[PDB]
Amino acid sequence: MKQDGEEGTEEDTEEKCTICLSILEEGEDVRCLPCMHLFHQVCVDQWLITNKKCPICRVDIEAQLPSES
Ligand SMILES: [Zn+2]
Ligand SMILES: [Zn+2]
Repeated sequence: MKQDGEEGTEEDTEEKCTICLSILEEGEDVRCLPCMHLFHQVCVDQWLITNKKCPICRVDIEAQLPSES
């Protein structure tokens, strides 16, 4: 069908899925975690269920870090 790529500077914060190792295209309801990383909403919503630790940073995020309601 179609493909896309990247354009910008990216150090180590917001680039591609790393929980699953895939991509994050804009337009979907993705999620950002405060552990300087973002992944598919489902991916975080599973990695915090079956696990409890930042995929890259490996510090236990414990959840409830950012405000929720
Ligand atoms: Zn993912
Ligand atoms: Zn992180």
